[PDB]
Amino acid sequence: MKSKLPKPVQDLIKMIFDVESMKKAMVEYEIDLQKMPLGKLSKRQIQAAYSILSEVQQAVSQGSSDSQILDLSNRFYTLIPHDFGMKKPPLLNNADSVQAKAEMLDNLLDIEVAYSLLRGGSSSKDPIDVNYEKLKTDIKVVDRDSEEAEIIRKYVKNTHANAYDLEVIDIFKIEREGECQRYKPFKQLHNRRLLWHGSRTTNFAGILSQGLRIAPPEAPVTGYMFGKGIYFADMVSKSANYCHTSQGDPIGLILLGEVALGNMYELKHASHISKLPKGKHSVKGLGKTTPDPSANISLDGVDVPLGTGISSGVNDTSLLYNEYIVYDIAQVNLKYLLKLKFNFKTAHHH
Ligand SMILES: C[C@@H](NC(=O)CCc1nc(=O)c2ccccc2[nH]1)c1ccc(-n2ccnc2)cc1
Repeated sequence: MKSKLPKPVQDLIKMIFDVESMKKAMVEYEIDLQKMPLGKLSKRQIQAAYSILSEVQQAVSQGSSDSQILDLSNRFYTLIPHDFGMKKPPLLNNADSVQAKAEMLDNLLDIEVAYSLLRGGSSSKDPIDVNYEKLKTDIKVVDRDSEEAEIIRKYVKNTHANAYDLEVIDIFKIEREGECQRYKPFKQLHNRRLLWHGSRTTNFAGILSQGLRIAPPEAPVTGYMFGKGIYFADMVSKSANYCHTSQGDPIGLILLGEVALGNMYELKHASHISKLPKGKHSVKGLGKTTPDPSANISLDGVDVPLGTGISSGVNDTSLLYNEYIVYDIAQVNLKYLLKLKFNFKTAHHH
């Protein structure tokens, strides 16, 4: 039986469950696919590797010796086998190294979730329908001529301004099973905004299945600029840089989420939050650029900051764009999924 899902929904299913994309992501990370094939990735393995990174982070902090640190570095590579060819395995002895390996584990985790989902279960059904249902998400195509489509394109167009233009191909209205009920206690909080979240295409089967998640306790808290939360932006330029597109594959996926921010703890610099101050429900990283606040609109009771980029007054800040971080997964209600085309082209700075 052939699926009766619209072709954009079917094409999305194939895109996010694509096994060759999962293998390609691991090769770019230089993981040894012979010692550690796709099907041997596990949650405990990845958690064990995070803990080693936390131990490395504390070895630098406590002035550990070279032998101490090298043995930890080798434990990581025994757990997650890499193939560096001629090259020596990089030593995990600095905050930069552990931050790169932390980000790789973040992405390897969503690949494990996707591949497990794809191989779990059972026929007579179209496999595209079978795998749609595994996502436990209602996925609808938004009409290109609707007003919500026009607002979403305006949000993309206004908040983008580095060597590429963005083209919205498809807009999906999404509803993760159970997420609305989980979000309800926070629908009452004030300061709810519609924000961007970009990620690699290999993460979206996990994102739809399990929602946006917080890094686990084993992960190094110094791996995350503002601590272990869920990160959003108010400008598509910031989020789109996480889509991991290229000349060979110029199509990415990006989310629009309703985020209940409440009272924002405003920071200009990194802070490894493990608990918010009393009275604060979120963090706002202040950027030098902000969408023009006189152009805000309200789409279904949620503020949508689609103003064109203007300068904020903020000085001595390390961020070009605003960032919003919440530390409770229930503060997020995913609303739209966009398939974006990256049209790469240079243009000099005026
Ligand atoms: C640090 C944080 N990094 C990201 O979420 C990367 C994508 C991203 N997209 C944006 O649009 C964005 C907009 C603005 C700022 C940052 C932004 N980062 C994080 C959160 C959770 C985990 N984690 C690990 C295991 N389980 C969950 C990993 C990383």
